[PDB]
Order: sequence, then C-alpha cells, then structure tokens
Amino acid sequence: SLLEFGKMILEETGKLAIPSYSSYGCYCGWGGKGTPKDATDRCCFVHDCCYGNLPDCNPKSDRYKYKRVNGAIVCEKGTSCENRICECDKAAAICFRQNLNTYSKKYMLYPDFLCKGELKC
Ligand SMILES: CS(=O)(=O)Nc1ccc([N+](=O)[O-])cc1Oc1ccccc1
Repeated sequence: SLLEFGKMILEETGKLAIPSYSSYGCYCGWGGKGTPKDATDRCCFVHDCCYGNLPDCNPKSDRYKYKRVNGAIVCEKGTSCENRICECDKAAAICFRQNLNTYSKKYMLYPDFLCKGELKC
C-alpha cells in the first residue's frame, strides 16, 4: 500500500515520503510524462512502470508484509499481487537510497508543464 511504501521510504532514506518523494520531478507521486529529471525521478519512473506491469493489482491500497534481514528488505509471501507490489516498492526504496547523493530539493513540487513527451517503459 502507499502508506507502507512511505514507511519503507522513510526507513531507507530518512526522508518523509510526503513531502520528499510525493511531488518530485516528473514521475514521483504523480506520473506520467516527460523525461525524468534525475536519477531519483528515474526511480519513480521505473516504479510507475513496475506498477503498470500489474494492471489487475491495486498497489495504492493492497497491503503486503516484509521483514529486514540485516538491513535487507525481504518481501514475505502474500497474494501474487502483494508479492509483486512489494518487489516494486522494495526496488524503488533501494533506488532512492542509491540516489540520495543527487537528490535535489529544486525538484520538489516540480510543475507539470515542464514534463512533456512519452517515454516508454
Ligand atoms: C497521488 S495519488 O492520488 O495517491 N495517486 C498516485 C500515487 C502515486 C503516483 N506516482 O506517480 O508515484 C501517482 C499517482 O497518481 C497518478 C497516477 C497516474 C497518473 C497520474 C497520477
């Protein structure tokens, strides 16, 4: 679920999902057009694609379980949708951590009109 993803993001990064990742660049918190602005935004692009892989799942609301094994995220077995959603979220959280070095506050509340053009998953 979105709330679980937000907790995972905070755990990974030390940033609150709202506001740090809820309105960032062209793809975080809202897709779905434009060239991603930076690596963090590309995490969101890929995460959006990852959810897009799951048209019959409901990633905003469906809850999954996960644990930590020495810092590592391990998605625990739920329904097929839950497992796949968890894997999408895990990847994005790791991606955000891997790109914290280049996170730029200037991309918070990035305006829509600067995000133009289709980029295929
Ligand atoms: C913000 S919301 O109402 O909870 N919906 C939603 C949540 C996350 C994302 N996103 O891009 O990560 C995008 C979201 O919304 C959109 C999905 C597709 C296209 C436009 C917006």
